[PDB]
Amino acid sequence: IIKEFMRFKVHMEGSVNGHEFEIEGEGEGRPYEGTQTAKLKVTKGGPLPFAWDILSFQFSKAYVKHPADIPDYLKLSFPEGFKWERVMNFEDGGVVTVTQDSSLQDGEFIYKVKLHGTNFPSDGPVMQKKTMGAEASSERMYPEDGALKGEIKVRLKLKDGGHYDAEVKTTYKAKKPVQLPGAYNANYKLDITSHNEDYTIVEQYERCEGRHS
Repeated sequence: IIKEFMRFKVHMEGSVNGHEFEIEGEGEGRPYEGTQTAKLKVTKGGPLPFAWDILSFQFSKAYVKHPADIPDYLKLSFPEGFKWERVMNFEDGGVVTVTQDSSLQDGEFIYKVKLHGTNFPSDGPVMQKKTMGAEASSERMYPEDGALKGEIKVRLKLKDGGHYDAEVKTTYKAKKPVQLPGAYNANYKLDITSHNEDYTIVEQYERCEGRHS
């Protein structure tokens, strides 16, 4: 059962342009309201020599507000949970892939994330830490191959004005047969609410809701 108030624990193992790191975090939210907050700590390989923003999106689709007529496929997947795999193709050739496992243990969501980032130019906004958060985006959700798929055009803001984009494609798959919905949009807004100087401690907030096309 997905309660009104839920905590989660996350562990990420990653590598960006060869730089290895581990992140440990915890968060909380209101799964039926579509709101959540997380506190992330770089536990290995800190400080990171790249933009935190490429990581921010990988830290929770069980906290998406759904209208009653759209089956909440990823909430229904629990206690077993679900798995997701993502590819983010950046406009300057940088590529990120993420594999994730979500489960429910002792009344809390447990997230296990693996991330690879490569081919970011040495002089690009990611490696030069020139990003300044993300614009609100809309993910186009649609069923296919017995899984839920999502497509997003992510727009990262640049510190001196201007944008830095990526094409994001994700597959979300429940660990048991649970009701897949028809096509729809999930509107996101993700904010970095606070960080220390070298981004080794970061707090994020997110609000997401599913809407009919």
